[PDB]
This record gives sequence, C-alpha cells and structure tokens, in this order.
Amino acid sequence: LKQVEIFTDGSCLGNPGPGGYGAILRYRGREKTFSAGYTRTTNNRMELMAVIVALEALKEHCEVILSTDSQYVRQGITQWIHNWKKRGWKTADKKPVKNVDLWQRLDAALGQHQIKWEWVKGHAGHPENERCDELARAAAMNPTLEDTGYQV
Repeated sequence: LKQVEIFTDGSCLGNPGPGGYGAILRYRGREKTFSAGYTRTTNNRMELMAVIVALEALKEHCEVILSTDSQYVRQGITQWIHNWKKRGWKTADKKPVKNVDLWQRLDAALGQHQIKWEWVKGHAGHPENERCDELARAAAMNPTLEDTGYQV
C-alpha cells in the first residue's frame, strides 16, 4: 500500500467568519499542498475540513500517518464518533450532532485507509503543521468558497 504522511490545520481570522485550511500530503519525499478559504465558517469546522480534504485527496487505499493539533478532531475521533454512530448521529436531546455533515464526511474517509493519528501539541518542532497554519490564514484572507453545511 502506498504510505503517505499528512499534516493539516485550519482556522478563522475571526470566529465565526472568513476561514481556511492548509494540508500537506507527502509521499516518497514529494509533497502536494491543499488550501482553500471559506467566506463564513468556524475554527472547529476548518480544523475538521482540513483533515477531510486531505483524506479525500487520496485516490487509492493508503497507510496514512496524519498529524493534526486539533483538540476538536482528536476528541471526535478518539471519544465521540463511535457513540454518535450508535445513536444515529444525534445527541441525548435527539438533535443532530453539531457539524454532523463534516463528521459523516470524515467518517467515510477514515474507513478507506489505515490511519495512524499523531496528535500534535504546539507548532514548536512541527514545521509542517506551522506551514499548514500559514496556508490556512492566507486562504482566509481571500476566501472563494461557501461553507454550505455551516449553521449558526
């Protein structure tokens, strides 16, 4: 299987507002960069969108080492998602899970790969994640896309 290293980040200039993501896929030394800006979104949604877009970019089943500093994505993946699915993607009050559109979009990408998650804390020592942060903030300055699933 192809082995690919992925690094991601995403955020808004003000939250909620313009936002964007940056992602880096690296395969055998070569890199591909992804980045886009959205006119109105949130920090959590861009953090999650970054990971989604990177995984969706894979066109064959891979072994993936994915580095993200997002507490939201980390906790969704390690704590929440298995129980959300059991509950038909609703919380105890029977409301759809917040950002269910993005979580389901993620869930469908996760199942297609053998993923090793490397949760990062801090940009220090993590130059690819820092670079993802710069891409995100640059895309946010000139957003072209609509974050359609975002609901205030």
